[PDB]
Amino acid sequence: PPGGGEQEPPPPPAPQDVEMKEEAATGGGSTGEADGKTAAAAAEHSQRELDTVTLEDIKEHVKQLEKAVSGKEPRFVLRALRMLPSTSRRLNHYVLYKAVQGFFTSNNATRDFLLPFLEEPMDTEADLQFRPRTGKAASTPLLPEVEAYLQLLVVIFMMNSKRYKEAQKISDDLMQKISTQNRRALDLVAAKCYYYHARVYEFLDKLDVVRSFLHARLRTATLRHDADGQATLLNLLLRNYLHYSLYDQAEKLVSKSVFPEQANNNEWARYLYYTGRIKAIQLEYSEARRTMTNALRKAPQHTAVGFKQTVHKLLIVVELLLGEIPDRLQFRQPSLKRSLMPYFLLTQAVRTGNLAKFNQVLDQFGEKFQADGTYTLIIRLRHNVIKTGVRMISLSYSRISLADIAQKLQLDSPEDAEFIVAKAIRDGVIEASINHEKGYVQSKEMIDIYSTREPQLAFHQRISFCLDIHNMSVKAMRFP
Amino acid sequence: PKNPDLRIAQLRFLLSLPEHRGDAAVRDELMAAVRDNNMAPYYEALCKSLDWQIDVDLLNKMKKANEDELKRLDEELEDAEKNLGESEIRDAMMAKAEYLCRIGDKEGALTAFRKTYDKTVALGHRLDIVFYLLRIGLFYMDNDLITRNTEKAKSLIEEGGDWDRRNRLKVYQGLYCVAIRDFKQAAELFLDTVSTFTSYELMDYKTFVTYTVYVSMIALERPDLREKVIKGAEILEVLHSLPAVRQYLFSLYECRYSVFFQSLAVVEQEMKKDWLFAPHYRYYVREMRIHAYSQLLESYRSLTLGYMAEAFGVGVEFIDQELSRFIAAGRLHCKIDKVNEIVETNRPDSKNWQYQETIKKGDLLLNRVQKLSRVINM
Amino acid sequence: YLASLIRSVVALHNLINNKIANRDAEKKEG
Amino acid sequence: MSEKKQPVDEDNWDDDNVEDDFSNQLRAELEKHGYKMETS
Amino acid sequence: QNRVAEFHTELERLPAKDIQTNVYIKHPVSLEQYLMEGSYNKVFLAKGNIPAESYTFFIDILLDTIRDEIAGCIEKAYEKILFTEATRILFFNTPKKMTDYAKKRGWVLGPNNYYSFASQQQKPEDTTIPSTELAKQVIEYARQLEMIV
Amino acid sequence: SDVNDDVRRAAVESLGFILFRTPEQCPSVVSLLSESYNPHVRYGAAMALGICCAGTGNKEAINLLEPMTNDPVNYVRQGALIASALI
Amino acid sequence: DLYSRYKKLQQELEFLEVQEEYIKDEQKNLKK
Repeated sequence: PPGGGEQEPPPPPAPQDVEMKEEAATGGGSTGEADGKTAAAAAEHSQRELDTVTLEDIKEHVKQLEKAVSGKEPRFVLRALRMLPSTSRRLNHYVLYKAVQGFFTSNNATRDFLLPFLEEPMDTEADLQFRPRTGKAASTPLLPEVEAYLQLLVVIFMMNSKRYKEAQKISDDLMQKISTQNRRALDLVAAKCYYYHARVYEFLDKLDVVRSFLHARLRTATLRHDADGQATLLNLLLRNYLHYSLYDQAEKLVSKSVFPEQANNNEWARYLYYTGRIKAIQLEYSEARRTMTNALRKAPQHTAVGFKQTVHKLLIVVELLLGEIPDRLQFRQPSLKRSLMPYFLLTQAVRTGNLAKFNQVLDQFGEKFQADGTYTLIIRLRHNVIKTGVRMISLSYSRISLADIAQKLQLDSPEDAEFIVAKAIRDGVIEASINHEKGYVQSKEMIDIYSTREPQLAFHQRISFCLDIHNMSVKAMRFP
Repeated sequence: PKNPDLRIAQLRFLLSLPEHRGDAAVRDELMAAVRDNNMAPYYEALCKSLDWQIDVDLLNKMKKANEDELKRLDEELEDAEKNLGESEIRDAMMAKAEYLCRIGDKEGALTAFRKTYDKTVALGHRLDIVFYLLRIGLFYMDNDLITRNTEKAKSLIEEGGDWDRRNRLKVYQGLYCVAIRDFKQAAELFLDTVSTFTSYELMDYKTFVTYTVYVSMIALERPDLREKVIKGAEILEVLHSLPAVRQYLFSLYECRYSVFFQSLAVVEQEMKKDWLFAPHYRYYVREMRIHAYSQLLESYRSLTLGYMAEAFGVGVEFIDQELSRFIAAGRLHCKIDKVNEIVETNRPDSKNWQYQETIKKGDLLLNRVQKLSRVINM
Repeated sequence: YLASLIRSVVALHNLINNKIANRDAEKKEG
Repeated sequence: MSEKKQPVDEDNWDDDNVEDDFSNQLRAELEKHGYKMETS
Repeated sequence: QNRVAEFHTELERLPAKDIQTNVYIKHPVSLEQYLMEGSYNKVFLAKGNIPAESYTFFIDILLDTIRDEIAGCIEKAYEKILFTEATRILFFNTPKKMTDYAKKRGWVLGPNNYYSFASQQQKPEDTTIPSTELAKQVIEYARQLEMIV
Repeated sequence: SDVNDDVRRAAVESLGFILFRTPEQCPSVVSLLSESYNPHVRYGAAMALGICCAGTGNKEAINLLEPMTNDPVNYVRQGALIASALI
Repeated sequence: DLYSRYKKLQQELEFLEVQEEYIKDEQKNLKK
């Protein structure tokens, strides 16, 4: 009380007011945009949703006593908002419920009274007119309730708040959907609630009911219109299958599902990581590494997000598999710098033909290699080491004997030296030929590029692609 | 007061980082420790070499009586005599500043520099203050304040001067040779070497000759390199003074690879006795090794290693594994053959190399324009 | 191949200047 | 902006190349020159 | 079945049952490791090593799916080899198996010499097939340097 | 497409004879044709706006014809004054 | 009012598909 009690009056009063005016003016701005000019493509629905991800999760984490988050439910318990005097009667109440809470105390939450703070706010003459207002005011208690992590009759209060909000979501898409279109708001609320519906299960069990409900919501979607609804519901259906053992259900999912080319640079980073993980495991490597690259160079405007740490983590693993030497010292950035020691030590022994060190690196860091999720190297790196040595010789030399390469690769068998290079040419490691007479392994023809149409094939991929950059940039720029 | 200080930091570096080299570095620096009133910057030299020795309290009361005499001198100057700007007050303040550099730590010196820098309205005094930061910034290898005062000199001071700046042309290349920037910028500004008298502003002239000649072979291969290192006059005399360096250039120019093999090893054992050779011991060798191979593999497309057994040096299998490490490095565009003993090169014809230069600079720009194109459009 | 490079930077710059002028007239009209 | 993941957190001029440290075999060039000559 | 894509996508449901124990699963992933390294000899020395049964119908399809690739790898621009090359590339000391390649395919044993048929064609001369399709590629550029009009 | 100015007038003057039943399209198509480069297409757009909307207070046609009477070409001012008199 | 709006959304669609056509056509002849 002498030390921290003086710092108790300054935190409530001004952030209680300035946050409430922002969400009410935007909530009033969402109202006028819902009432007229529903073309809200560049409107404040996005930036307010960009606020609700960032600010409300890093500013407040508890229910904010002296009536800041706990006081919004007795503030919003008495709302009708139907007729123009009835709204102005409620507009009289908006000033009065803030003035009493701003002066004095009104109604306190003691972490148990969530049932009077969720039914009577849904009740007491509420309507269907202000649907994002009812959508946000039901989703705003979802953040501090999970973030408290107290676990004393809290899961069923989460479970009731989900099933209520999911019942409110069905009543919007089916009943009176004329010019409301809250899908830009209701998608991320569906994403954030399922994260909590998974993690709270993941404290205790699995999740199967969350996905059978997710197949139904995707079934009743996908027929109307695809505007980031089908995009975000796809990855939630795909992240769980990648979380468990099965890959076949994800494989048939990624097979036939066309895309709306509209996900606002937030799902494109995520999805191109998942399908790059899928094409890695069914051994389609060249298409995998380029779309693993495409997600990484998409949005580098993140500070230790973990995702940029993870898509970078798999990208150096797969470029070892193609023998395409992922950058031997460029991947120490100030962002990660610590998730490279199990991998800079890995690519060291992969580069040389050493195995006793490579077995030492693998056995020492095997606990790390299982935890992160890339323990699919155990079968795929013994192939890489034995093909790295024959690739280095075929790149350096031009005409080597089979006895000379068999002693160079510490193999001690000049009878399967023909077998290694036969598998090298069959797998496409190097283009060469073996003369089965006395051990002639010759290289290719004299390299001529500029005289056999090869600059045309590279340039034709460039012309048609960069005019497509132009045609996409023309059909985005003009607005009223 | 800051003149015999480039040798001290050599002797501090020579004793500290190698442990085998500890015979003579303790013998003469301990003479420089008891001299010079070196009483703040020696505890890193004292704890890491010897245990302790009692000469400490004697010089501390001498430097305290010297400080308190200089404490009472300039306060009596400012309280009795009234002049501002650049006056008897000013050169007494830099006499305190040159006391804190030679004797004291850097922390008293840096706060006296910033104090007297706003007590200046001329430019030559401000030029000398930035001379003082840049001289102590090289003494204590600070890569932090050199990012400021070099810009503050070139943009706010070095516009009224007239050839009073060649010294910090030599200081910036000294920071460039020690950081990494020893490719083409170091050899460019080391081309003009017209300074013979050595002073506060200049280092040892003999070591400046060795530094300007080790770098003048990496920037330019032979676009008339012989005009600027052989047809010179002031550089030709001082390399005529030294037998090894004059042997080192002639071995590279007349392509005596058997003794250029030896002359590179004599330089490299000499490289350990330096105070800035850290990105040199592992990078200057392999660059000069791959430069000797590259001009040797010119003018020959059917070269044999049976001729390499006597022309370049000796040995057979060492050159084979040496060339194999560099072909697999990505460099030295040539092929090697074992059972025919023909090192057949495949150097491009100034088209296929130029074809690579469009496709490497092209997609590097293309990945830049898409990453630009996705940050925008929400 | 320059026409692929240059003309893509032309219309991209015209996209940036419109998307700056769009959102700034939008954020200051209300 | 979390993406539902986890964070865990010359030599220093932000330099290197592909090898730069791969060779460490005897790496002094006084011996490697000297051993080559005496085997002749 | 020669399903290398399906082989690895099944190996996720076993957490630590591949290395520590469970030789029934360890034996194929040791075998697949042998096919990727390139040691044909290690494949057939372990062919007489099974935990429970003889794996008879599994090794015979494995015997089938290798030799046709070995026959597929030797049917190249090669003209003739002696019996000792089929002693190394192929296997046993004159069984009925070399009759099977002689009755189905060629490889006719004559005067201790096999004869594998081989030829090559020649085509650098056709500028004509990059004449028509290049003319399509140049016009579809100039079609698209305009037409958003 | 055509180059004679008379047929370009009689093309754009024919908008009123075909769209007089719905007055909600004639300001949508004249307003971008009444700012052409030649006076003839600006002329015939002005008469089409008057003969489409006969006697309705539009305030949009009157908005469009307000710069039409402020033009340096004499006869395109004439067609603005008649169309203002018709509306 | 569920059928009278439905034809009006078609006529606003069909006019706008014409109104996007000739302005796109005019831009060719205006370059000439």
